[PDB]
Amino acid sequence: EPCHATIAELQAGIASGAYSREDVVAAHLGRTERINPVTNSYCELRGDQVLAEARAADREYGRELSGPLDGVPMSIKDSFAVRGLRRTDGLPVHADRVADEDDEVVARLRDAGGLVLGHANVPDICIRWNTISGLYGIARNPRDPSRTAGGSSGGDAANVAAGMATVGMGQDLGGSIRVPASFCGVYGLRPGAGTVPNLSVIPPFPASPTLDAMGTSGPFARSAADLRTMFSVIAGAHPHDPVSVPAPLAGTASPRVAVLRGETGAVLDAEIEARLDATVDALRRAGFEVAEDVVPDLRRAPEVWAAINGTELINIALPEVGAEMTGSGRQHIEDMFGIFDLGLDLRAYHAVWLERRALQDALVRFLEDYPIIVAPVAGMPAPPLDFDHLIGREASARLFDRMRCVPWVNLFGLPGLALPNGIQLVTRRFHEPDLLATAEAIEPLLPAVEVADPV
Amino acid sequence: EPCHATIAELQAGIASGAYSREDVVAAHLGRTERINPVTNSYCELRGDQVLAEARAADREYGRELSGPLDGVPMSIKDSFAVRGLRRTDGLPVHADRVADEDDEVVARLRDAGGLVLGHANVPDICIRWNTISGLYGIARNPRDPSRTAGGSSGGDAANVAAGMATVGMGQDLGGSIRVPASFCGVYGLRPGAGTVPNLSVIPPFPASPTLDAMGTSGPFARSAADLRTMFSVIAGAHPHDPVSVPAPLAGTASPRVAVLRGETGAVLDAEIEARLDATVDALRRAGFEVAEDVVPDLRRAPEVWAAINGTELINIALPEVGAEMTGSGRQHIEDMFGIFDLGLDLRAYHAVWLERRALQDALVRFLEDYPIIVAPVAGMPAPPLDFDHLIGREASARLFDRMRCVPWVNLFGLPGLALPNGIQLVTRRFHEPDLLATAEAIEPLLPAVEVADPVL
Amino acid sequence: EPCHATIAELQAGIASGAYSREDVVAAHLGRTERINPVTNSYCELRGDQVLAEARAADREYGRELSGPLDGVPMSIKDSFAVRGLRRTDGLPVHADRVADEDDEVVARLRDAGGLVLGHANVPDICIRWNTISGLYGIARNPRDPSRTAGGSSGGDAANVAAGMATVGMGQDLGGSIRVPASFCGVYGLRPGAGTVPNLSVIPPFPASPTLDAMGTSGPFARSAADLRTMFSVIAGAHPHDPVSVPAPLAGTASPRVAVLRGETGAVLDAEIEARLDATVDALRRAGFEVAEDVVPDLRRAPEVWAAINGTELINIALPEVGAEMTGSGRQHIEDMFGIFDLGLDLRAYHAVWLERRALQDALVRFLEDYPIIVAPVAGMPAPPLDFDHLIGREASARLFDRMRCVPWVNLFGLPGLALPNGIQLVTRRFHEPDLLATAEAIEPLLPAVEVADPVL
Amino acid sequence: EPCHATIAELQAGIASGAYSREDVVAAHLGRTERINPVTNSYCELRGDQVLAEARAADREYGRELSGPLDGVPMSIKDSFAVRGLRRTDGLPVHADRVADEDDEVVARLRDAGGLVLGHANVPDICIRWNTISGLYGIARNPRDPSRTAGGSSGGDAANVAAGMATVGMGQDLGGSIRVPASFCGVYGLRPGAGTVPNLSVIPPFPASPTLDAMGTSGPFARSAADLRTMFSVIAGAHPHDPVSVPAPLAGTASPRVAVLRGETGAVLDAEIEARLDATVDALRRAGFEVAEDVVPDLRRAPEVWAAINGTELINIALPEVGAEMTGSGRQHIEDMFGIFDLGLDLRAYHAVWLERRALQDALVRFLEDYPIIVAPVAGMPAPPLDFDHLIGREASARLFDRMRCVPWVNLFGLPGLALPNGIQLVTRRFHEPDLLATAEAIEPLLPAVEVADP
Repeated sequence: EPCHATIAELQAGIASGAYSREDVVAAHLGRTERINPVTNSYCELRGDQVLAEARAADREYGRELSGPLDGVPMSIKDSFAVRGLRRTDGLPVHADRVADEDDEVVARLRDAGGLVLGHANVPDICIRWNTISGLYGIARNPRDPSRTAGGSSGGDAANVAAGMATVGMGQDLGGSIRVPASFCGVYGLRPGAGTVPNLSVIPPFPASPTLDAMGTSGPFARSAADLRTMFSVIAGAHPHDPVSVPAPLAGTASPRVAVLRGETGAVLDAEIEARLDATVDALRRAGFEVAEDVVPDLRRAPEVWAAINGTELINIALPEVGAEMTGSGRQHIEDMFGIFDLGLDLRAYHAVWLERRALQDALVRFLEDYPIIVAPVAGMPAPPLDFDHLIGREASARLFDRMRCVPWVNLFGLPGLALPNGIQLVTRRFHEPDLLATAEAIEPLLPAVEVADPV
Repeated sequence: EPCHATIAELQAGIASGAYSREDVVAAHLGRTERINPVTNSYCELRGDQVLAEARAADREYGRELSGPLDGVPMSIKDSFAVRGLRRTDGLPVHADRVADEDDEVVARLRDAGGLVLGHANVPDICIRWNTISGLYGIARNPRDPSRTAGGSSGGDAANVAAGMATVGMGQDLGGSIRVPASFCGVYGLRPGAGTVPNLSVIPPFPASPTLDAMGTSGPFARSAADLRTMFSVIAGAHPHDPVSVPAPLAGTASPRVAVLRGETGAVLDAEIEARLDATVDALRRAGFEVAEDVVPDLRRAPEVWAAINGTELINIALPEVGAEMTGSGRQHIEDMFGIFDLGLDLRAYHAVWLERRALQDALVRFLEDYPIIVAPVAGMPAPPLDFDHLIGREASARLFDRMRCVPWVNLFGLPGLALPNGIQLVTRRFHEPDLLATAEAIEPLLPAVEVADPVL
Repeated sequence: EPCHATIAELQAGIASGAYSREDVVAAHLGRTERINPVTNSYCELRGDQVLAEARAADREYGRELSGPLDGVPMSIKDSFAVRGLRRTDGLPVHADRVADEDDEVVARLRDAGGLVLGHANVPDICIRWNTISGLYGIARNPRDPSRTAGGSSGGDAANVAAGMATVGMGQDLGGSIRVPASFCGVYGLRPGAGTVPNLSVIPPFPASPTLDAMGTSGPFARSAADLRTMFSVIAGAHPHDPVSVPAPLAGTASPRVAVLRGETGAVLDAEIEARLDATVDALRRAGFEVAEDVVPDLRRAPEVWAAINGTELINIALPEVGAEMTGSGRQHIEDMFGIFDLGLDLRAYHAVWLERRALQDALVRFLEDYPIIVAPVAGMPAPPLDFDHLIGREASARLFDRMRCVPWVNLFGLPGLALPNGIQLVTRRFHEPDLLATAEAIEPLLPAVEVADPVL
Repeated sequence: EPCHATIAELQAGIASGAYSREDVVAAHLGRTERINPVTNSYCELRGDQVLAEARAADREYGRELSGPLDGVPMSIKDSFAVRGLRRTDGLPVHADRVADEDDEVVARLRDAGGLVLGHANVPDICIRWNTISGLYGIARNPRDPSRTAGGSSGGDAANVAAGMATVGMGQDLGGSIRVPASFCGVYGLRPGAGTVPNLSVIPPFPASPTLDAMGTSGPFARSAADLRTMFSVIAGAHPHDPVSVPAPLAGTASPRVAVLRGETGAVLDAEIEARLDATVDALRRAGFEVAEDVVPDLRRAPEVWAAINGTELINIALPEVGAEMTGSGRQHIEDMFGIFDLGLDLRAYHAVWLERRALQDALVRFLEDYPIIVAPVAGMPAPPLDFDHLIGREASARLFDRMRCVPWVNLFGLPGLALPNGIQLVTRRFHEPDLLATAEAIEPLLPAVEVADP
């Protein structure tokens, strides 16, 4: 069916009169009546409204294809404002926070053919690795509903995984896109800093300089060419976003490759060690000069990130948001990031911030000779829903130890492409195409993605 | 005469055979010997070295030109590592700290035929608007040695203004290129963020997010054309500079201009206001749309720049190298930046950065309608030498208010081109070109730039 | 030379037999001949007559001097009736309006031996800070004819500064003595209310209750003693002036000085503030106690003055004399005073007068603590001749802000002595003697007054 | 008999052991108990407080005299502030407005040994020629209580006339101390502009320029001698009053006198004109050059005064305090001052102010040739209490014209000494000593002042 079809695929059907947009959405909406009570991936769905857009587009254009995403149903995170939906951020206090405007990224997609089905579920403050929300509920991995969907953007990945949407939209401050990706088996792109505009009406978090360097907005999809498509739509610099850069995207024709096992001090299972090792061969098969043992030690990088973020979460964020937050996540943050809390003294914040530049200054010189880095995302296969429910410290720390390959990409404002095998690809800033290109080469060689069935 | 000549006039006569690179280098080294006793603008001079470089390159390329800056003597701030020149930072402790390698920028310039005449004087921590070092002393204005040369890059500007260098190189965290240039009556360009890379062998400052966001390296010149030649060379991106962005330099067709006066809360001298009016008129005659009373309220902007930088300086930097710096310099920082000092509580430092973004958002939106802002730099002619000497907090606030059109360009990582009249054109990032274009267009209509000899 | 001499030196010369009174007059008229073509500071000259008068005196009194002001050539503002000289008010309409009788102040000065060289150029309604008349044209600063001579009494100031008169006489409703003196680099004393009588035969004003409060007549000079001598003659009360009070003049012992900077909202240039700092330091050296950050908040006082004067100019005066005044002058009033125009509703105007008494009752209380206020007159050195030429409302507002230290002295009926540096001393009513003494003390320690020749 | 005693008489008795300050105060206080129900002159009293003060002085100095006002009971108008005594202004709204401080005048008086017996009733904004307040009600003449004790400072006149106070203080914007004085048959001095400071803790009227120009504070007494004593204490400049001028008070050797009958356009009864004539003859008997038909035409003067004051009252004042005022007094102002109201055009208000200067310039010149002016105050003996009660415009115009002799003195900021006869002596500013001296010379010749007992 369409729900299991690529963007171009479902587009060709519309073209050939096979299926109308009205069909494509409605089919998706019906599947969502069936599957979503299980996954809990969508929180607010605009079925009546979206169907109107399906009809009208079907009317005016018909077999005509409007934009690259004409007739493409999409899953939009709660964090990206959509008109007629709510920027709840998972909090009961913000239930009637109706959105009057669409963030530029959203507007960008709808301009190319939106068919935005509904708002995907997120954690309480979008700062968790499990999509557990006080308001909506708990996202359940369609693969194994006992397991976790993902961190922040998990709802989106659930909607893409469970065929309830062709593509989805997420953000990656702290692996908040690449992690949920690996867990749902979907494709996930965190764009680099400067490629995608972030212009939020009602915004999650403030516009700290940390999310300006470490946080980005990215797509979810079940094909590499789906990903490339959604990227090309949202990509582009906007004057109103100062973090947006008027810089052309780039690509190296001869990308030498490198693998990062333990340079971030992570504790990875032989499951994902094998998946990584698998991905490596595919590359060299596709004429990629992959190398090992050549990556400089970035053991501190996750920690630097942990400290910067953690410090602000505890000292600045929580003393307001802890009131309406889930005590699950409150205690998660306290337990997880409480170690690296640099305290209220700024001399320490400055200190850790300067080490970042130390590491980074090194990383950028490396990527000149090793532009692409294959590496483990989760370091853990999809954990249970209870993985972080009121777990103790040491326990909280041990998780961080495993998920230690996720954050370094955020810290250094690097583009991180998550393959469905739960391995990622990371490159130089503005070289985001290089990842999409190389991920098109491993798409054939590696296992193909299939829609999930909570049947 | 070489010392009074543009980069073009030099390259012409080198090719015509009427002068040589050696003759140029020697002419300058002569004048340096006369004027530099007064100005104290040059701290270290690699005479013999550069002289032989000209004879070498005189021999190799002869009447042909190596590239853009062939036969162009240059003044380079002490903050830029040049091979064999000390990186003093103004401090006597670093008097025998020599630089093994050229800085990226220095290489680029030298590669284009640039002959480094010598190092230029700087303030003690490169954090002052008056170039007074405990190692090399005070640098004086060639135009009036009674007045200040400016800070921090006040040596280079004085050098350029006094025909001791055709061009110069500086940095601009505060008004650290534009102010000296304005005071010394020369051109100066603060690039925006990303356009010019900083790869320092021995760093002037920590790679703070402050420096990343608010600090750039730029040229000094006597001609708008010579500015661009220098911006041309130094511009470009290096992968090893993370801040350096690989974006094409941009230009706008018939850009609108917005006159800014008090929208930052600045106290302007009538003269500097008169020059603003004169520049607005020349723009209008040069066929620009210039509007007044359009700029939003950016009065917190200079303030937020003072809080970020002031908190850091007082609490972080000064406790470190505070004992090795001039007492005048230490007190300045304490006097001026004391009121803005947010304290050690991180929660307040975070807040002001958030206020930056509120302001930045506003301005970036406005700059789409009015892409270029014409603004005063210092709002006062070069003050006397004692202008920042143990003045006290109250007086320090008053000076701050006079310099409130300088800090906002840095806070929003924007390019600023300082005309020799002390008037600045400011535009959006990566649009550095259309400041060079506007400054060239207005150049014939505004007063001319001439070299100054204090001794004669 | 007589033209550079003080009263004492002139009088001494006359007594010693070094020179005659006719010698002194003739010299001045000689200089006038050369310089007045440039300055345009004397509108009508009584040269033949004055020489007869000085000849006569030489006959009667010879080497014996029978006046404090005997042998002293004097410039007089057109606003003051001199017999046989026209009371034009700068207007062409009143060009043939001749005076039968001398005003009280004129008579007093003449009876003290003073010799009137001639009348001095004035603005059109005597209501401008630039001396531009439709009848007589513009008066230019002798020190730089590219610059304005000053407001209302710019002629008199210009004459005294160029040695075309030893002494001059003017009036001050705005800054109309102090502004000219500061601009022209001479001494000027605005007497407080009641000390000097106003008996005008052909009045330039209508004896508004405002002129009664805020307008006084006073001397120009090149020395503090010369200011003293002049004040001594004109001072004293007349029955026929109701605003005149029969009160003794007074002088406190070891008076205290408070420094006024931005307490009125003035936008001060860096040189004026520097000069302020100089006058403070001179005072402190001469044993005066000077305090800073002590003056109450008088920011509304300039604006209350503007409202009262502006409401009346625009709604009462300008309608009667609108077509006869220059357009430049008319538009200056409309542009600047248009902001503070309260319209014709009496209820508004009444209130603004009550706001005065509120501010006044604070100042009078503070003056008991700190009797003398040192403050800038104008925030700027003499502006260009075009400073008020059709500048528009926005620029006129900016200018008003620069001159916010001049109008408050008038609003409160207070004496103000303008030093040649453009720094003023202000005191309590009837304490003019304290100003004269304080000025004399700092006179040696501040730059000296010299006469000026634009021609040579 | 202290209640009928001059400052010097009771200064003798204290110092003779004849009485004590306490006796005098208690005496005055006692008499007050009886007479005050008739007069309704005193609104607030401070008997415990003042007696305490008298005792203290008795114990301190005893037969020694502290100051020129030691042992003198005094009535202070509500407009002036006494500590603890309330500043009602006749308005009930301010019935619980208590003063933490005394006004400088009161301070000076008290510091001279004076004993403030209490505050005196006043009209609703001190802007009426009959002393009727919303709080304390109507005030009645001690001589004939069918007739008013007019003016703003009507109580203080009553109190001094009635024996309930040796001395009193009032304020004169219109004839507001001279009129009472004349109606209640006692001396009343209106100082000229600059002589006596007006420093008010809670102000009666705005600090308007018109108050500065035409408003002064002055004493009531039954002796020309006690007037001088008073004025000598309250007189003198204060830095905190910008209107007070540090000018020495002046006197003339031989002053010429000019009689002002109808030059202000006044309508004068035969009684008042004969008193003028009597005063004129007394002056001549005292050796004064007195001249007639000399005074210039000051018929616009009373008119200009009403224009300025009136235009303000209606447009500025009344709208502010309208509802809290007695509808009698509200209407009085509208009735009388309505004709003179120039409206809200400043150009008109500006015009009459210029006119004042012209007139003023003329009078100041005249006052050189003829320093003193002898004139009527009211030109009507003490009217019935109903004179200003809803009488309407046309009738109010008639009243105005009778009093046309009183307001001009204020317009030109001139001193006016009202003799007990209802005749006044006006002179130049700062020449208040000349008035006091002429008064003292005429006192023997003209009729004597006796204390009234309703």
